Amino acid sequence: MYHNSSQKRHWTFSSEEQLARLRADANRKFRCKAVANGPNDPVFLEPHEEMTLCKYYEKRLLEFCSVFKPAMPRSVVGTACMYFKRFYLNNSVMEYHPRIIMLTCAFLACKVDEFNVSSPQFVGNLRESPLGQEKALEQILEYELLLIQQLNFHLIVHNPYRPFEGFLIDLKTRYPILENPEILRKTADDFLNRIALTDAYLLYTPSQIALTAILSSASRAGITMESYLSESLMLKENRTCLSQLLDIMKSMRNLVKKYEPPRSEEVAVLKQKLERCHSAE
Amino acid sequence: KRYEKLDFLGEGQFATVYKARDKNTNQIVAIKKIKLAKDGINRTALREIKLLQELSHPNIIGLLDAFGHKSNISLVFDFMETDLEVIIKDNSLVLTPSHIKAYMLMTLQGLEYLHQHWILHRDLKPNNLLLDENGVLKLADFGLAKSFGSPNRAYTHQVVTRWYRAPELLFGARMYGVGVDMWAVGCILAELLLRVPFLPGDSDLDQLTRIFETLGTPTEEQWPDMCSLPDYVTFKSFPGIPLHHIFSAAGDDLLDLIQGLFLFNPCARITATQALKMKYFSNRPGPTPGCQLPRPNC
Amino acid sequence: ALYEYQPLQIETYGPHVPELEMLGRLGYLNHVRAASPQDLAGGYTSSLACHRALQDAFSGLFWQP
Ligand SMILES: Nc1ncnc2c1ncn2[C@@H]1O[C@H](COP(=O)(O)OP(=O)(O)OP(O)(O)=S)[C@@H](O)[C@H]1O
Ligand SMILES: [Mg+2]
Repeated sequence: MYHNSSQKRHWTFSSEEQLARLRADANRKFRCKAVANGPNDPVFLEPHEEMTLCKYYEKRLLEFCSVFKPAMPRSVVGTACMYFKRFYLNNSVMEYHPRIIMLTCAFLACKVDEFNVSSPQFVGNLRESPLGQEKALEQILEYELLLIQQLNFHLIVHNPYRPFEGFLIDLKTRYPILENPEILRKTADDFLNRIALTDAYLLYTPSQIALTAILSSASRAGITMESYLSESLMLKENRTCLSQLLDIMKSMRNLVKKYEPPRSEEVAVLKQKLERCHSAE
Repeated sequence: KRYEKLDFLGEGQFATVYKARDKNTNQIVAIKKIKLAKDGINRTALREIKLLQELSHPNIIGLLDAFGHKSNISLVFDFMETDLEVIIKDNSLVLTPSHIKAYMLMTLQGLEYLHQHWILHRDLKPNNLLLDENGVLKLADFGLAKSFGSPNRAYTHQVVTRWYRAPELLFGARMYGVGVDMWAVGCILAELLLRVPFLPGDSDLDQLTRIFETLGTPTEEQWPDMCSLPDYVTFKSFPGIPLHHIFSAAGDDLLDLIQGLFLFNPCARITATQALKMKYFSNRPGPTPGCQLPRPNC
Repeated sequence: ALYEYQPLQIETYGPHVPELEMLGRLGYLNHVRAASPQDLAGGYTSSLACHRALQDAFSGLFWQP
């Protein structure tokens, strides 16, 4: 349950400023580690370039978990992407390449969730030669313990999908004003993907993310669902709680609004500079 | 580096457990190193880690730490001197109704927490009910434990020790609820009252035969809609022994608890919560305080 | 030194979820896929899915870090 989870306790931060602090701290730690061991070389990546590469490789992680030959459940994909987000929240892209950590996060998500996939299958899902698949498996196994250590052994990730379904059930049940809430299902799937692209998974509860997706779909489709907040959730009386929830939802909607996807030329340049940083260790 | 080994507690088929002491809190813990192809960290260890990282109850074991090195890990739990199996099997120490009630209360409180968190301890037996010198029972190992809420998930029917297996798991139920834990809890209570394994089966068919000849074969008004399980086979209609004959020295309230925990219908079977609300636990012999529970000395 | 049962108050930061028995006669189970008879033969009742979905929907709403 989320309200008791380690995701609530440790991996749910108060602001994007704390996230940027953590990532800049990780980048600075790697930079100082490189300098103090044999001082401002432009080979290093900046925190924002690291964030661009993280967005790019999270997109590639979605692409891999979407073309996975066995149909990967969406909880597994959400868990893998959450692992990617956290690992690179506290670790630098130049230390651990995001493609290996991408595959390792997918691997550990397949194992932590009970999507039982054998290692030969998992590496067969890679568009590389069987030699390349074997080497990729070797790297994944090398990095799996590192990934689990960097997650502080908090392996249970709570995804917004089950709260999404539960909100849909409660909405069909106690909200007769709304008819056929599955148009909301399609549009909220779209918004939920959009919001998974951003750093909102580290900033809001999965329940709040799901409710924001649903109410955003309603607002796009012209439905008003303030009676589902004030009534049917009894926020009519604790006005401060209602305004707090509305602020959370507005903040996260704006957070999806300001998300700028990684470029095509910038990602090319960042990939080349990162591979030069990794080759010259 | 931070924990020093003290004793060679033993092994399981996937772990080596050593008593240890941390240099930071001089508290005695139990470290569990996992052994080692081309799969990575063992899934039983990851299941321990992932499930015990998000549980914090008095009556569930808690991993105080987890770490590791190249291709292998070590968990760090509370050190638990004994389990309930050594308490059951030790002929020297008696188990009064208050002691039995204490063990049952601790077991069901831990399991009620675990079930309110939609986790299912799919392997419950006296071996896996540890308890410290303070006499606090804790559910031991979660290397086969799952989340039982989601419909889209196809479970496995083979996962619980045969002797403490519910009839539906033997019939091959790929989907089940808290009834598996509650049947294992009823079997634990029966073994706790008899001091010998209730229904010790040599096979799944033998386990079912013994369940049915001890309790009576379900008549489809007691377990309606039974015939649909994947591995259901019809059985000779056994009468079953009356519960006040199996446990000749258990009170009427305890008999009602036994009957509830041993209902064939996995939905009419009582849950941990409503088991805790039964008159047995509220009646005159209070559970023993954990300080007065018997410990098997050496 | 008898025992009195206490309902294990664990504070969910969210709206109240109705109880599992008082869940089909509030109308929720009409919008959850019915459990197959085989599934019902085990402990599965299609209200476990509904109750879990409702508990995760309301787990943390009235909570921010
Ligand atoms: N928390 C603990 N404190 C103290 N001793 C423990 C603890 N957990 C396990 N042990 C001991 O370590 C032994 C091996 O660990 P287990 O928990 O049995 O692993 P296992 O894989 O379940 O063993 P098997 O498969 O049943 S043989 C147990 O038999 C206990 O004696
Ligand atoms: Mg063992």
